[PDB]
Amino acid sequence: NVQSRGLDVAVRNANDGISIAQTAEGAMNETTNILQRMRDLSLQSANGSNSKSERVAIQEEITALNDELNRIAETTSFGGNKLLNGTFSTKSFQIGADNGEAVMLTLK
Amino acid sequence: RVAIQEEITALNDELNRIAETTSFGGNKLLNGTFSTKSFQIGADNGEAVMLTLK
Amino acid sequence: DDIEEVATYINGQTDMVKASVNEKGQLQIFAGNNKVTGDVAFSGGLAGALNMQAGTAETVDTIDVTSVGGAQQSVAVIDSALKYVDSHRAELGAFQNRFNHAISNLDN
Amino acid sequence: GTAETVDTIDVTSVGGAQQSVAVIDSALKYVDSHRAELGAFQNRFNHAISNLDN
Repeated sequence: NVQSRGLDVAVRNANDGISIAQTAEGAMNETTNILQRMRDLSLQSANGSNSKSERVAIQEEITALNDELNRIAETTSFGGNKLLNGTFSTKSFQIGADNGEAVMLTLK
Repeated sequence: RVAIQEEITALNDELNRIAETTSFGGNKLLNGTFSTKSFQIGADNGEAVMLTLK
Repeated sequence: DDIEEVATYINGQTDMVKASVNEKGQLQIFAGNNKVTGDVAFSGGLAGALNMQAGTAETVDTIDVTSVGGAQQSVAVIDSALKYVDSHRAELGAFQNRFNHAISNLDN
Repeated sequence: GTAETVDTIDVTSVGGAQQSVAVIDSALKYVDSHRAELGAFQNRFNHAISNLDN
């Protein structure tokens, strides 16, 4: 009965660890979209046809998007627990009916 | 040349009308009084992005 | 970083205080009474350039959302109250559970 | 030098008109540059909306 109850708690524990990995990945989904857009802007700016005025105009959206990445990193959270800014570090998720059975999730 | 200048002053006043009258539900935007406004986009306070209209 | 980015950075780097910015571009910091006792002391170069003045006790009753600054500070204040209510709901939940165990024991 | 703007444009003379081509060009760069700021702000807010929905 102690193992059965600990297995119920372990299933909840694994599900919560799935939730944090899911939310963090969803945030990284927009980090990929923002980065790819910055790559298209960088390629367009490198073209020799552009003059200084247009390169500055492209730089405006580069800086707006770059600030967008930092906002995603600093604001993404799971109930106030910031994930993507590096303060999450390594947290161990207990998946098991007995103590000592946990898996280390690292968010960077 | 004078006749053109009357077209220039007709359009020049049109620009000042666009600046003074353009508004979003009565809140003027392009006349310079908008200045900088912070838009709160986030589940917790302090997460805002400043939009500056000139 | 612009001032609104300093505010979001401080939010992600700690949970003891909540930073914001009001209509005048002044950085507000709110230390809830559920987390911090006494007075908060500010130092460093950034605080030297952002003289933080003295602290004023704010509660839910004194919330005034008629300003950008007042609204931001009221989000933090309402969060302190929400933690306060949840905490007491957990003390009453533990009390009820312990009294259900007591009833079962007395029946035996 | 004399401070000139679109408001001060006076095309009644050849000299005034030539000055007005340069003045209008600078104004057109001012309008375009602000429109690029507002375009970047809109796109950034669309990326933010996608992130918050996720």
